[PDB]
Amino acid sequence: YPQPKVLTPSRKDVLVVTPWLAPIVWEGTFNIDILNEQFRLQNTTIGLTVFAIKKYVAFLKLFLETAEKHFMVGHRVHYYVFTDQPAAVPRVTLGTGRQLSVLEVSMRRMEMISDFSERRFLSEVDYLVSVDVDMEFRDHVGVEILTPLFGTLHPSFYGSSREAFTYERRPQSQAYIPKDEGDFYYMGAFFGGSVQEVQRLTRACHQAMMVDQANGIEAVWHDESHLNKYLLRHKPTKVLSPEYLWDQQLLGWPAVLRKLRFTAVPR
Amino acid sequence: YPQPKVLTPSRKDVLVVTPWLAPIVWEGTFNIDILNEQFRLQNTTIGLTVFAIKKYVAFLKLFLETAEKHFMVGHRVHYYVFTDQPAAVPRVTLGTGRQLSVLEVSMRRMEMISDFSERRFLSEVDYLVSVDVDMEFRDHVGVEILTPLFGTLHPSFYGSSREAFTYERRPQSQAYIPKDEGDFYYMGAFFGGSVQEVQRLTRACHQAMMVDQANGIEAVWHDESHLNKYLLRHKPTKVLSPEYLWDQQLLGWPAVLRKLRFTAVPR
Ligand SMILES: CCCCCCO[C@@H]1O[C@H](CO)[C@H](O)[C@H](O)[C@H]1O[C@@H]1O[C@@H](C)[C@@H](O)[C@@H](O)[C@@H]1O
Ligand SMILES: CCCCCCO[C@@H]1O[C@H](CO)[C@H](O)[C@H](O)[C@H]1O[C@@H]1O[C@@H](C)[C@@H](O)[C@@H](O)[C@@H]1O
Ligand SMILES: O=c1ccn([C@@H]2O[C@H](COP(=O)(O)OP(=O)(O)O)[C@@H](O)[C@H]2O)c(=O)[nH]1
Ligand SMILES: O=c1ccn([C@@H]2O[C@H](COP(=O)(O)OP(=O)(O)O)[C@@H](O)[C@H]2O)c(=O)[nH]1
Repeated sequence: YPQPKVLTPSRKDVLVVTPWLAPIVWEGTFNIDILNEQFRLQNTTIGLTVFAIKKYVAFLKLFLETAEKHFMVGHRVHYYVFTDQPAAVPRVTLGTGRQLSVLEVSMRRMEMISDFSERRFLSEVDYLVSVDVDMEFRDHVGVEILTPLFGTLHPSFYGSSREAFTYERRPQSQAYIPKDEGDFYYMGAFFGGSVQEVQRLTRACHQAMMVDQANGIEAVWHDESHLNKYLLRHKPTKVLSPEYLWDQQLLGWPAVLRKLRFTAVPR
Repeated sequence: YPQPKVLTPSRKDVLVVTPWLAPIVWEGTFNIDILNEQFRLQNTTIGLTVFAIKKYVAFLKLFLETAEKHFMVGHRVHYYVFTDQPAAVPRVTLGTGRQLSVLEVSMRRMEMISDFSERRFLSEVDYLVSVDVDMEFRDHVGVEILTPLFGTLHPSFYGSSREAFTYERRPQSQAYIPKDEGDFYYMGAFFGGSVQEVQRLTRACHQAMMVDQANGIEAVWHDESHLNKYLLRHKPTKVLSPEYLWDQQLLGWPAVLRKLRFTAVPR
């Protein structure tokens, strides 16, 4: 219960709020005890979707074991594993209040989250988070991320000028973003929000991808390109810092990262 | 459309986000163009309530003329003037999309906002803001403040330690806050939020004041004491800086204030 200090920035090295007043989530900006209590009072349930198709099933065991140690501990969690191999899903032991469902299955993540968010998820979960499976948790990822809509700063681009962002640059594409436009480059590997905002986003990105396909065009970075266009027009109500999406082998451990929470393991 | 810069704090002198990740609103933290568009897309209507009882009617003309120049310009605004003298309300000319209603009338602000927020306001307005009438606008006060629930940092106390906060300290009072507790000292002269959150707050503070009265007790700073207790337990989703509530004669123009927006003129 340290008293917040009005005259001392929570960080002096990084931007902790966007120009539309969305928090940018970094270590030092939040008190987890306050936040945990706010979300427990609502009995919050968090859905986490992950796709593990073909060879990617090999990633699930470490993904699930580390999510058990770091993800939303103390809160209700429902993992949704989309896989082409139901029997290759490992039996990881889960903490109390946590469950896993197997859902048997470029355009494909968006469409499938969109279909299932309109069935099951509504309904089962208050927030939906969508990540890649070839990842491991190494530190706390909790209710600090939760908000109607969020994206995550891509670890390769957070220091970049917008012209260097690998947005879709061809105006023939639904994901087109002009050269003088763009707040941030968001990574496709970590986004989420309330179920409603997630249904809206994945529905938009899936509808935009079909339009692009009917026109014989594929956005340069696929659903990530559409994600960026969607979050340009519908601004996230929190942005995660790259603590939440890192590759240490590629990028090290710079000084602005006080924690590496969710990292790549060596669409 | 300057690109937000990830590696440069929007401010280096002040805290721009609370530990529960609510934005603290200061000049330099927001782009008004982005925000104006977000709220216009929803056709947002802002209610502003002010009490002008007895001698305080003399404050209304400057209050209204300066609100016309600075308050929510470009958005729909409904002023609600609670007064004991209907005919002493000056006929200030209003910009398009803006209207004023006269409502003829310690415990009294909370109860009356609570009654009218449940009738008229619902209904008429998306957000309700409640200020004192002995004030003038001098600079921009816009949709940057709008959020489910906000309070404002009291200009006298934002540099203070919590023990020096003039919270109600007697445990016999509903407004009691213990010595080791407290985030901020909020001023009673500027609070608001969505109509629903305002109905909840004013209903809580009014019910708590009756309880205190039935027990022969009056909180040290009256409804302000209850406001602080309410915002301790139900944390605002934005905090306004003291740009939004200043007294220049008393306190000058310190360096951390880049704008004085809404000020005292020389319950
Ligand atoms: C060693 C290869 C370096 C590639 C770094 C840039 O990351 C890629 O960026 C594009 C958009 O410009 C996509 O976002 C793509 O998925 C990113 O690659 C993945 O992320 C990086 C950080 C690293 O883990 C790569 O091995 C991933 O394939
Ligand atoms: C010259 C008198 C100085 C009083 C400053 C402290 O302000 C008062 O603080 C209490 C709580 O401790 C109440 O919030 C009270 O309404 C405040 O006074 C008003 O605000 C100040 C900034 C100044 O404008 C006073 O003249 C007002 O009466
Ligand atoms: O054959 C595949 C290709 C992709 N994916 C899923 O989609 C993600 C994105 O691709 P990778 O992770 O293939 O991309 P980068 O994240 O671009 O390396 C993977 O993590 C998996 O979750 C999968 O399950 N099987
Ligand atoms: O006789 C009164 C006393 C108070 N008020 C209203 O309640 C506010 C709070 O009191 P003052 O402004 O009297 O207090 P500080 O804000 O404590 O000087 C005033 O601005 C008016 O809006 C009023 O209208 N008539």
